[PDB]
Amino acid sequence: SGFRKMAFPSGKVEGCMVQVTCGTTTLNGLWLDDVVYCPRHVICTSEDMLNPNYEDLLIRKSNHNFLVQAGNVQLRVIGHSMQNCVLKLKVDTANPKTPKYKFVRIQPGQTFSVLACYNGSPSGVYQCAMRPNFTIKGSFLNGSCGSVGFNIDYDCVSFCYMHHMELPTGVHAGTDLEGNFYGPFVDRQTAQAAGTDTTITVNVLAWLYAAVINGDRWFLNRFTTTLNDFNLVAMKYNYEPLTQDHVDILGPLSAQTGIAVLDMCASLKELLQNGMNGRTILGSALLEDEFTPFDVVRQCSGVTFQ
Amino acid sequence: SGFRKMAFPSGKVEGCMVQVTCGTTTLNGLWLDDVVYCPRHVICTSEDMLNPNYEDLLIRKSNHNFLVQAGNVQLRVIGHSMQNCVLKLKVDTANPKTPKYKFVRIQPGQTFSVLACYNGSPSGVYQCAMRPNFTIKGSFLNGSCGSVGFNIDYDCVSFCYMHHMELPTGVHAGTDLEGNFYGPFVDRQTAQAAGTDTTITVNVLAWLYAAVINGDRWFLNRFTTTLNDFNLVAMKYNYEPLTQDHVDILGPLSAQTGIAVLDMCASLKELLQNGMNGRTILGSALLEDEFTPFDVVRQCSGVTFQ
Ligand SMILES: FC(F)(F)c1cc(-c2ccncc2)[nH]n1
Ligand SMILES: [Cl-]
Ligand code: NA
Ligand code: NA
Repeated sequence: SGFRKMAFPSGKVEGCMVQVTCGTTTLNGLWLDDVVYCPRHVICTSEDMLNPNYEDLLIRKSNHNFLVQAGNVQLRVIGHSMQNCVLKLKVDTANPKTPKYKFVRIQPGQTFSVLACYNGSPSGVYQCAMRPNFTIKGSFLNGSCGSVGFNIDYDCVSFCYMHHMELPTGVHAGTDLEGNFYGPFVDRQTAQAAGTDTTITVNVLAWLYAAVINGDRWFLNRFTTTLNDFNLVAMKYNYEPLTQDHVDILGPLSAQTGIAVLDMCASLKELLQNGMNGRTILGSALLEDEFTPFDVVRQCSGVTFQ
Repeated sequence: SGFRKMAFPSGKVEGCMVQVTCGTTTLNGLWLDDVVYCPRHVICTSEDMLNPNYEDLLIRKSNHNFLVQAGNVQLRVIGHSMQNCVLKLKVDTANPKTPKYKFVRIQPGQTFSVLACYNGSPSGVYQCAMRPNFTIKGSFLNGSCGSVGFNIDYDCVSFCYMHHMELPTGVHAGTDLEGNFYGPFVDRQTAQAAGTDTTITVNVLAWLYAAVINGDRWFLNRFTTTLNDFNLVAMKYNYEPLTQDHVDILGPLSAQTGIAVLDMCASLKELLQNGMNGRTILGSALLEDEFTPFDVVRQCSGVTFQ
């Protein structure tokens, strides 16, 4: 029993973290096969950041301008190029610890583990969701750029996030490993803001199912509803629309717990309209939306990643 | 910015997890140098649950009764001995992945990371705290016994918990790595129940300091309190006593934020009286008690956001 915000074991990714220095700027890089990936803004001075021309800034750099340290061992950079907003540093040795991996771009609502890193050295791991407004509510300090986010699907590490910047509200923005930003953000020191966020409805439902599985049942009721009725309520309370595909995905959990999705939706409707009346669910006084249906199934079944 | 429940990177512990089988029972072992540590109750049978005599059960075992699998590899058991409630299996291979490590017994309120494992293979990582009633609120399924809790200071892993059992309330009990149980529990299936749990006051205070460091001041007030009046109030809310040790411990956070410890105590008293009135603190609608003063300093900036 029990249900905790759980990250993937981070060992396979720790073996890929390196330190990248260019001029006075040090940040983190991801070392896979013979390439080190890091944010292209590593080449900018402070005034460069105000309005960077990245191709122009890069041509002035030689390979020896990029100092890369894997542990206490230096790596020899033998080539460099840009792909969208990530710099690719070709090195002279393949990473002997390279895991089985893919680069994948995730959808808002999906979760991933972040390996927070400083000076190429992993410092912590935590679980995040890509918010509907394409930010993440991370925890990062200066020096954390180039830290990465990932899932493990069977034995393959799926890399989905590289950290680039913090927005004025304290939430965070970055790219996939092909350098495409999540959200309408640019890697430049200019005025940028998180858009208004919404709650991930299918994840809240998944977490209610997790609650029921763990004996927390007070919010269940006799009522059911319809998609169109419930989605009217969701829109009123700034919840994402629930689609038929979400209902299908929650299917397993509906049959296991005996609570149909629209039955559970009636529970969520009543919670949104009346609150919790002093009670908690899985130890929380707010409705939690950073567990996907797959997260709930996996934690409540013990899937492993050796 | 940001503030998240953050675990240590697990890789150094992942490289130590093995599977231990005895009879029909399989669970996890921790492989360090040439010793594998696991719960002694792996040698119990179905009729041994209530009043096992471990000394009598163990004397009947030979080294080849213990099967230890590390990855795809059988390790050879060349010796065994029992220390309190843990079994130490001597094996014919030192673990080449053994980190710098030590064994530390922790006090209630301390936090640590848990690497949940099944069949010797890691499933997930999360953060826990040793409750005042000597249980932990974990996420553990059948087969998770032998999973460990740890901190990582510099590059050194301090092992502080090994999981032995789940109590009827769904919380968890276990030992240090010397096999001594936390709290009054025993590795028997006789009726035992956790004491009434209380809130870790010094940790709530730490987390309020984290909220100020990250720029939130809404809950402060113009008042202060004596230590004794605070404790008289807080105990009525099932909060642990705050000692002068705790006040001393909070000195650094107090100095960083400019809020005297006893002034922060006055804020907490008011929060217990008023609730949050629809507001949140670091994203929670409840007061969080599983961040220590040491945790806050490690995760937060050294510069307060005024
Ligand atoms: F044997 C049972 F009854 F199937 C079983 C035991 C556990 C468990 C849960 C958490 N920690 C340790 C063990 N789950 N289920
Ligand atoms: Cl109805
Ligand atoms: Na219902
Ligand atoms: Na293993």
